[PDB]
Amino acid sequence: VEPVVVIDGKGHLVGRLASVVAKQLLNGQKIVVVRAEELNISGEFFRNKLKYHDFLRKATAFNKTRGPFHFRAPSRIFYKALRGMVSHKTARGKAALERLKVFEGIPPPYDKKKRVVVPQALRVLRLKPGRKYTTLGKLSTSVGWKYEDVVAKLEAKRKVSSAEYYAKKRAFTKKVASANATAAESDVAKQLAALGY
Amino acid sequence: RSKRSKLVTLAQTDKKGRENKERIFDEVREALDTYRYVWVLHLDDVRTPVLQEIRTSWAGSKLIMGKRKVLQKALGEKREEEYKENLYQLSKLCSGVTGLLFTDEDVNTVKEYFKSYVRSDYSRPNTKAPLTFTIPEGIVYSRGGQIPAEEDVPMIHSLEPTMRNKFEIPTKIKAGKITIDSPYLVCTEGEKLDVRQALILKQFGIAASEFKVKVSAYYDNDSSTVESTNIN
Amino acid sequence: DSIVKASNWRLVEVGRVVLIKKGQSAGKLAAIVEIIDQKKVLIDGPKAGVPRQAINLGQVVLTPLTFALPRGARTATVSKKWAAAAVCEKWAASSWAKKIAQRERRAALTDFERFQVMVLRKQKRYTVKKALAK
Amino acid sequence: MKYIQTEQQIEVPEGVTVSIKSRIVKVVGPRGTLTKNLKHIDVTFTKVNNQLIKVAVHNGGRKHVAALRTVKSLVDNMITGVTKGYKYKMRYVYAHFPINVNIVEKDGAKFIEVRNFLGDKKIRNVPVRDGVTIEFSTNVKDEIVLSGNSVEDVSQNAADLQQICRVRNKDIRKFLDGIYVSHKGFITED
Amino acid sequence: HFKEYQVIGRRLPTESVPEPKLFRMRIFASNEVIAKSRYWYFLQKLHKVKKASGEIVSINQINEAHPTKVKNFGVWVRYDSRSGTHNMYKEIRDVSRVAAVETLYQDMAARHRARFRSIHILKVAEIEKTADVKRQYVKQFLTKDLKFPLPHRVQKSTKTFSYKRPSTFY
RNA sequence: UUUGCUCCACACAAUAUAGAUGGAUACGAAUAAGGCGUCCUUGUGGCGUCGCUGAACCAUAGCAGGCUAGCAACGGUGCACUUGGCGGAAAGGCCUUGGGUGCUUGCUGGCGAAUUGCAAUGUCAUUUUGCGUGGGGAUAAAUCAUUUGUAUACGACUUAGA
RNA sequence: GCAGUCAAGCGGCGACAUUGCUCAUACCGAAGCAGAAUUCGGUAAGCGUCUACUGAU
RNA sequence: AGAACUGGCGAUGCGGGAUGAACCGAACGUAGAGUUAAGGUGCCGGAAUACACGCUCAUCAGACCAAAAGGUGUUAGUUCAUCUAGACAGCCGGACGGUGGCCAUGGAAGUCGGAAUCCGCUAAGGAGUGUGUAACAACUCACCGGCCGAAUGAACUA
RNA sequence: GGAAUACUGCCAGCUGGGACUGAGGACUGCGACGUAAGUCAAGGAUGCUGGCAUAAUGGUUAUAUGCCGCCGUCUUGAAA
Repeated sequence: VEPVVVIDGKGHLVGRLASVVAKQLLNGQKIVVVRAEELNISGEFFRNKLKYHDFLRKATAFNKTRGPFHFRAPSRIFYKALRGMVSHKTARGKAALERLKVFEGIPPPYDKKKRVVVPQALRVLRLKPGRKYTTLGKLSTSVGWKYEDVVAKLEAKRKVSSAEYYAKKRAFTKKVASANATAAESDVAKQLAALGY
Repeated sequence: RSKRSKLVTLAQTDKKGRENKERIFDEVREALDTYRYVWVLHLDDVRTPVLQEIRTSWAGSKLIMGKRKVLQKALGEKREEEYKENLYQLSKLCSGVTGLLFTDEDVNTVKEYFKSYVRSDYSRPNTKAPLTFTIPEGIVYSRGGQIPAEEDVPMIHSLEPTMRNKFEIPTKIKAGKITIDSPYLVCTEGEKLDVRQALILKQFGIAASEFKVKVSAYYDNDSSTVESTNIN
Repeated sequence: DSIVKASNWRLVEVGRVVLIKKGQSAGKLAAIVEIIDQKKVLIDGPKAGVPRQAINLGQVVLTPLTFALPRGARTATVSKKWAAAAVCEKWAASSWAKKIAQRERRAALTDFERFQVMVLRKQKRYTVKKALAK
Repeated sequence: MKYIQTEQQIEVPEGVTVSIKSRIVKVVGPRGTLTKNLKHIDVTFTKVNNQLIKVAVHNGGRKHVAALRTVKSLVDNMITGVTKGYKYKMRYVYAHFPINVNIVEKDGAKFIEVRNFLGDKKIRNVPVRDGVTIEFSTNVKDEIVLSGNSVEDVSQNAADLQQICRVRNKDIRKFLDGIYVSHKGFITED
Repeated sequence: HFKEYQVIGRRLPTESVPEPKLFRMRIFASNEVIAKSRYWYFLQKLHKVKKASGEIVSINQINEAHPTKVKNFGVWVRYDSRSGTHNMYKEIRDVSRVAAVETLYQDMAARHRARFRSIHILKVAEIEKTADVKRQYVKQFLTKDLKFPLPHRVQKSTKTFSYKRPSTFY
């Protein structure tokens, strides 16, 4: 329905978000993920942090370079989870992965475009109340990520100047509502209500 | 699980249970038909050796064996439960310690004994000390200097933590003797004794308080009067 | 002086009026007669025509309206109280109930009726936009 | 049994006022103000008659119910602190080496300095948390008094003072130098 | 959805012993065929008569008289497990006996891993008077003006995407 | 260097489309709480009201969207000029003063549709390149060679010159 | 190992109790650890008596 | 291990078992249409991020016999004790006479030690359960009582 | 006191939408409708049409896409 879907990873589960996005990728739908650094994983910090180290151990017994290497960026962590859910090493899998983009925060021009969320992957709607959860930001920093401060610092600048845009939009909508409200009850407006509009 | 682990130290004694109350319950009813006069006592505070002296001061007079709320049921809290006429009104006039006297002695004997009787006692909580005392501003002794300090014995080191912590006074140990830097005023007249204040006097053994059993109501098995020659 | 926010949570209680989400009675109102347990409640909708039965709260959504009703009220009593409270009249006079009618109305619009909406909407747009910019 | 609803009551003396929203709790009274965050405990507040505040949990389990009572204790502590205030007394006794306790204002932090502890050359600095105020006891031998509104700040500062004066691998019985909390009374006791 | 059946067997008659005791019991089953099998199984555990010599005299469904009144049900259940059968008693608040007994099987399977074959329902009786209920979790629902919310409600989304960032409020 | 190179307008061709066939429509934060309007007591304040999905909002009529006459507004909008501002995370885009020129289905009229014969996606966009014109701009370096050592197993690499 | 009493319990069997012979380093907690030195327990397991690789295009 | 009996393979493709002798169903000409066996329905992977009831925080959980017992982990029950004569817990009071019971002996006054562990009144109190002194003293429980206000405590089963 | 409603089972009841098959090749027979003549859904598809007259769908093959997957003999219980 949307040529390019932008998904906000904040408050989502990596496994649920990755699985949902993975199927869409195989279906030809292009998807972009933003604010990956704010993505969350179930369980308290120790379990998530401990499991990441265990995976790092089995990289390669003899030579890490002649094998896999560990990406510290939160986006790569999500990409690794999504990569395992796609038939990599194949033309269909490789082509599907090319339709996916992941960035920390909301780099432009996506900042000026609407972003959606997946209702069936939100932590609020999936995790039991009162249970502990882990955030990729702390996990990524604990494993050597050196850009958490930069992302947080410039993300506030993203948060700023957006409320101003909404503030102008909110005032503009107020004028539209007043213009629409006064125009209501007219002959055309009254007839429209009959047809449900 | 995750519950308080009950603790108990093995001892010869054991709980009495409800069966003890049943004997208590019947004891009061039996006394109403055996003795002539019935009295209720309000000795909110007691001393066992003193109670034995009062109990042993006579043979005919008997202090009823029972529990306050059990006494009410045994005496009867309603006209339909009283063991004798007009007894239900008398029962609801007493509360607290299980004070109650059954005897055949004349009413004049009862009032004369209690009115003249009086004994010393420790300054119990909720009371006001009739005197004031200040601990010496140096090393303290067992009696706190109320008796000559030369004759008094220095306080034992083992009790220092109680004074420092339980009594909150700024005591400290100096060569095995407790010392304070100022003449701490333990209590004074007009103050209501808190548990800490009473304990300090109790530890020093200052029995600066009088004790006597107060009695309010009088009853008889045939006159059934509810007269109350209360004495305080 | 002390202030505590509303915390205006909808509560399941005797006399509560609810809307059925799933089943043969989807879209029909009902009134909770007596709570059975944490998950299951007893409802009655005699005016709505839904027979009295027990339904899990998962298949029912609680509306913000309420009316007095005794616990365990029978069908006759529920209808009497239901009519007296005029919940149906109050229910219809709300945005939540109105939106349901609007969605249903838009579904029955014939292609000819749908075309008329475009003409009417454009005419309203001209007046609305003409009013603005002044 | 998975209690359907468990409730607790908090008595609010007329001298204090409390404002409650999303779980950031503020208490105002004669002695000042206090703030606490309870968003992680998921309790629900309700003002009854401005004198009693109800805290309730719905479908709370045993693990969740146990946390319900903590809210009352923490809120009660804040109410008492703003009304009564907490005063933690400590005494820095020593055997031979006199323990010298002073306050320095390096970078304006008003750090507490401990010197000559058991003859150690190292100078121990104890930070002072916000709200708690230090006042040396007059005419009381080697007594230091800590006062403040927040129990956590006052109590934690006292613990830090005692902990940092630990004797390094020595016979505890023979060595007595240190700082201990002599009392935990209130400021305006009655 | 089980059904309540009444099954009677009379150890097919022989000369000089007409009309035997006609043992009677009530069995809950999804269908008549299942009910008949359970009746034979229970007999062999109590009455040494076997299916070969037994007979089913009649079987009729027992529908609840008033499937509208909320009733507190006291149930005594005997169930088998790794250890010998243990006597068990439970209380369930439900509209009808058939509905109440169904929840018991779910509870037994969850909290005891027992199944239909290993569970023997002894008796189901209504608690006709209040204050006779012993279990705390049943007295819980008897309080006057019992009001409680349903916090953290979740709406099952139909589409895979949502632009509203839905709230769980109720 | 037979005017080589490149920017711009279109003239025709080709190469193909991990796949348009109305619009990726922009706050943040909480989810045991929040949005929009209003008020003064500008605060964790009072009042009104919204959610329970986008089944929404905008847009959408004219030969794949023509040729013409009026009515009422002077607004809406495509295109080229032009003032000013914002956006550096991948800004490569986002907005505003001014007038110019087309449409305006906001409203009422005058003509053409055909024979694609009962349908054939019935061809209406996207990235790259060449040959062509017409109008603009700049119009050089590396290697080999000589030589050299702060290098060098051999390669390789670092010096200097009209 | 062999032999024997007793039993929390399991349903006549039987756990443990029962009788005879046959680290040098560092950080924490306890030790009559006054000091020095030291043992014990835990933590770090630190610390000691055709192709692999590499030059080059 | 070994004597014998009955089945699968041994000559055997097919689907599932992530691959797999001997596992589950199914005994095969080439084709089109529909329903199924076992397996599954978050992606790889074709099929419901279906419904209902409960259950678990695990610092490699869970999906893969050395386990009798330990755990102030969690959830539902079984057998007993008390209960508006006041169940539990929290504070306060009483917590006694013989008696400093008899013996070793500088001393064991209940509490370093050896046999009894008797008795009167009590409201209940052990020649005393611990702390504590050189021995006293002092505090405490077990045992009752006073203020509180309903269910609580002990062992087991899953 | 009388009605339904739910569940089960029946209809040689009615009425649509979708997918594959068009096999046989002059009548012989079993049946239905009609008073009859004759007709029929009754022992297997018939009735019209639109573009291909630029004559292609299609046949072989290189590559690509989704899935599957070293030989001949001889052992033992298959693989080895």
